[PDB]
Amino acid sequence: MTEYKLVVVGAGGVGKSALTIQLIQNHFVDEYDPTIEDSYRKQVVIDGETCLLDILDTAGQEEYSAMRDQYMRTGEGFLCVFAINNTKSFEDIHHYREQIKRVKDSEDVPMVLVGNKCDLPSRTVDTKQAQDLARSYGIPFIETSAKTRQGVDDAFYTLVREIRKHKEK
Ligand SMILES: Nc1nc2c(ncn2[C@@H]2O[C@H](COP(=O)(O)OP(=O)(O)O)[C@@H](O)[C@H]2O)c(=O)[nH]1
Ligand SMILES: CN(C)CCCN1c2ccccc2Sc2ccccc21
Repeated sequence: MTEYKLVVVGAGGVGKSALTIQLIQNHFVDEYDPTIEDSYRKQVVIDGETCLLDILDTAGQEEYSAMRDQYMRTGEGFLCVFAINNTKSFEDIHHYREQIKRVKDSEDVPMVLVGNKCDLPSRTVDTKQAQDLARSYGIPFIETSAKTRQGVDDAFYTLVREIRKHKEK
């Protein structure tokens, strides 16, 4: 069994802690503290390969920038989640990609763009806008919802393959 370290990044409220729990507990949580950081391990067999997923739900700001950059260097796959009804989070995805790339000092980093809250209206971020950004980074983009669980599993599954491609490259 191969172990995969994945970190979900985004703004406070995009639903990172919801997506992570949806894969672990298999149930949506309407109320959960965003500041509480917790990493979960899940044994899944994708593509015939049994892999243990180590997903960490970060809060945002760390006490020490040292450990902050550290948790960004140990991660092999990073899930970029934003809210389609919150352009503020989508625009922050720009600095998120930039930062992590500088932390690991690389050009090619296994990442996936995820647009959560697709079930909710007031869609400020259009699909094309996100796809355009993803296209620039050279990574896949998937619209999801932690409520109805649409594309949530697929997003994680895709990230795993993204990591693999970088490993066999
Ligand atoms: N309606 C809706 N709310 C969501 C969704 N995902 C997360 N939320 C809500 O976003 C708020 C914060 O969730 P939280 O677990 O803190 O996620 P995070 O802090 O963004 O990582 C809570 O009200 C969650 O129920 C979603 O997909 N749909
Ligand atoms: C403590 N270990 C059993 C889990 C560590 C998980 N971890 C994390 C997970 C995936 C990529 C990077 C990181 S760095 C980090 C930071 C805080 C807590 C746990 C971790």
